[PDB]
Amino acid sequence: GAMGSMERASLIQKAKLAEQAERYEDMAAFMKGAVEKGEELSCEERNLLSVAYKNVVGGQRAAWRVLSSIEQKSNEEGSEEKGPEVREYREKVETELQGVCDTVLGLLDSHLIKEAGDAESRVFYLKMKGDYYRYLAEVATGDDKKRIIDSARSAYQEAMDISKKEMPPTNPIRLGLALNFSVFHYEIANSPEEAISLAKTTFDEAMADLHTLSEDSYKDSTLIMQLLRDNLTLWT
Amino acid sequence: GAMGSMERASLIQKAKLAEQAERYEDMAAFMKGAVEKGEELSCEERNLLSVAYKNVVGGQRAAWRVLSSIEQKSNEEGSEEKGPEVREYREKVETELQGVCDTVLGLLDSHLIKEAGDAESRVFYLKMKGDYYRYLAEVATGDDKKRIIDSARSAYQEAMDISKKEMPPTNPIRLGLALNFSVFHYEIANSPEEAISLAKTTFDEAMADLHTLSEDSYKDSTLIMQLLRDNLTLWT
Amino acid sequence: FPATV
Amino acid sequence: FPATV
Ligand SMILES: COc1ccc(C[C@H](C)CN)c2cc(C(=N)N)sc12
Ligand SMILES: COc1ccc(C[C@H](C)CN)c2cc(C(=N)N)sc12
Ligand SMILES: [Mg+2]
Ligand SMILES: [Mg+2]
Ligand SMILES: [Mg+2]
Ligand SMILES: [Mg+2]
Repeated sequence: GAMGSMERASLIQKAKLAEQAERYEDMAAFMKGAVEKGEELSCEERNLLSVAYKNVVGGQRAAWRVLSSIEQKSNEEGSEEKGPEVREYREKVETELQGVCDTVLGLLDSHLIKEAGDAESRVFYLKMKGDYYRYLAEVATGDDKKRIIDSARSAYQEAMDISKKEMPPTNPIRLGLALNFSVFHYEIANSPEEAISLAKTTFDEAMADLHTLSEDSYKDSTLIMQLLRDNLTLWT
Repeated sequence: GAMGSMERASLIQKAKLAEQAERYEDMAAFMKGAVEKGEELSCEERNLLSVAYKNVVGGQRAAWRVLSSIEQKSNEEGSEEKGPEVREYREKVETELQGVCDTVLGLLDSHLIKEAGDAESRVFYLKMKGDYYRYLAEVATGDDKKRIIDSARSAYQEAMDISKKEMPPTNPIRLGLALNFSVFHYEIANSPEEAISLAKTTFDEAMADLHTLSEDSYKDSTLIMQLLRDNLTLWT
Repeated sequence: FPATV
Repeated sequence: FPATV
């Protein structure tokens, strides 16, 4: 590991600096180094890890979608043959995206999830596992596509089961999990009705629990509730 | 060269795809590969090269400025000592930026400039040489700082001398060169009066030549004239 | 695209 | 920062 010689605290400090500089690849490398120190991650550290990789993979996904659109148009009827280059470059970006997902899933499997006992850590990591299998599913086409989809579903489901037993309905991790599992249902599993039902039930159960919260917790929870509503508006 | 096995035309095609996907590091790598084929670059190809590297180095410069600001505050009176990490990470970004500049300057010296005989290619490449020495100067502190500054000045000056003899005052390459040399004077050479004089004379001489242009050339030239005016407004 | 966090 | 192209 290229970060093996750097102190854990220095990796965390540099991850925060990289974030301020909008250097998300560096941020992710620093946080991978911090995970590989072998100690459990605090709440803030978990979110630094997720922010870094979400920004990296988000850029890869956006690029993949641009290239995939161009490739689809290059294969339509009447289009001029432009050679293998669009497919090759889409494949290059896809392979890099898959590599980032495999890296994140590898950190979760070695050994973040198995050491995560509290709901706030375990649900967070299982949500991440579902998210990164979902990103793999977005690009999957081979014999393993159904197994990739089911790996995402299985991780999200375990996270959901824990979250419903151990967290209040307004907990922002629980809300974000439900938001993302709902999107999985809509965009990956071809289950729009399940996506809409989950988003609506999550929103309504959170609404009923807002009265228990402080001002700052209310802001955290209502932010994610608005995303659930945004998706429901898009889908209905 | 990792691109040595790819056709020149395929590298150019992939550079254009990378641009559409906002994958500027890939774009720059493809265009470096195309340059290393050894053939001269067409006008469009020259601009693909410059767009790619400008976006890469621009992100590095923005990150360096964020980190340098944080470092300056970490050394002010009364600030809490936070260790070597801010300096180390600023140095890491700086070294990567210098590496990109050295790569671009290397392409210009081997062998783009020596084969560039027409004004539109030679002025373009000499402007680039001045630009990338200017980026080196922005971060320079050692024994070579004055020589780095003078290398930028010398390249810009040769480009200016050619541009004034061989190009109309509205030529967008000539305008952009003057814009950037003016910024060099203001921000690098501590010569604000020279910067203002150059921007004003360039603007006024272009204004007087607009009557000769088509609609599309007028739009190209007035876009850069507005940047000269923007800088003059900032500086006066 | 729909919102995720 | 000032404009460059
Ligand atoms: C739920 O996400 C967070 C919770 C709390 C913090 C703050 C920390 C406790 C001290 N202020 C935090 C920082 C983040 C970042 N740098 N992106 S995410 C995040
Ligand atoms: C002066 O800059 C350009 C001039 C002409 C083109 C277009 C080409 C001739 C066919 N349309 C061009 C494309 C660019 C890019 N992809 N960023 S820069 C640039
Ligand atoms: Mg230690
Ligand atoms: Mg259910
Ligand atoms: Mg060939
Ligand atoms: Mg002069």
